[PDB]
Amino acid sequence: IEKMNTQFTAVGKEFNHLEKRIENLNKKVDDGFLDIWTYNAELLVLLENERTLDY
Amino acid sequence: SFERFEIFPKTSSWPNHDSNKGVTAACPHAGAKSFYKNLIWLVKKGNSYPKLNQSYINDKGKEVLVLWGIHHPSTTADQQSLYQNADAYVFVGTSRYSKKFKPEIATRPKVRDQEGRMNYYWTLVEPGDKITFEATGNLVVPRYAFTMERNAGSGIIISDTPVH
Amino acid sequence: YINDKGKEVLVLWGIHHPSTTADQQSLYQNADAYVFVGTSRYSKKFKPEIATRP
Repeated sequence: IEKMNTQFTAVGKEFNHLEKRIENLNKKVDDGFLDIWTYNAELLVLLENERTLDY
Repeated sequence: SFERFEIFPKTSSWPNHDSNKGVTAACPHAGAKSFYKNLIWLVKKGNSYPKLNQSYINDKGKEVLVLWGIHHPSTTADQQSLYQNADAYVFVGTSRYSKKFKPEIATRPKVRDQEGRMNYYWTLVEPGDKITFEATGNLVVPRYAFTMERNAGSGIIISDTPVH
Repeated sequence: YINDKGKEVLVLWGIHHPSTTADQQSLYQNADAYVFVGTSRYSKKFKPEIATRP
């Protein structure tokens, strides 16, 4: 629980219609972060459960 | 720290510019025509529009946010009837900013029962600086500025959740 | 100017905005002026902005 370092951030930035490229970049960054976090959390949970049962 | 400040007094800063008029039906209040309270839409005072030139000094210890506007009339006749000058120009200048605006007389598509346009601009003045406005017309003069001290930064939440 | 060299060329220029019309007349003898810069990928026209900055 503790190792999750948290900082005061503001996820989600509004953009104009013309600045669609920056919006797409922000969406790509958010999707990449989401995928990385989901994969890492799932693997960590599975490994920790297996190790706890073995222990 | 956010404080609304009266940068320009309404009854003393513009002796040669009429401030009573300028209301429009596009911004009604209780049925009668009205306008914004933070800005004043200056109009000619008896078919005469003297060259407006105003300056302000940021003596406070925090940043000052100032917003002004430029009015683009729908037709040349409206421009002449509102400012008595066929050709006009606006200049805004601070220690880190220098811009000149020109009117764009054109017939925009009718939106909200209006054919003209109004472009809104905002600027930040740091302490010890000076902000100057010059115009021969088509200027929406500021009336109230905002003293602020920017924080680390946050976001905007769009939801209908009630506040507790 | 022609870029006959085999590498890229960086060129920097400037446009002067006088504080007053009198300064513009005393420095360039032309009330109305214009500047044009053009390369194969660039085309810009600059106009003077005569105003009294702080």
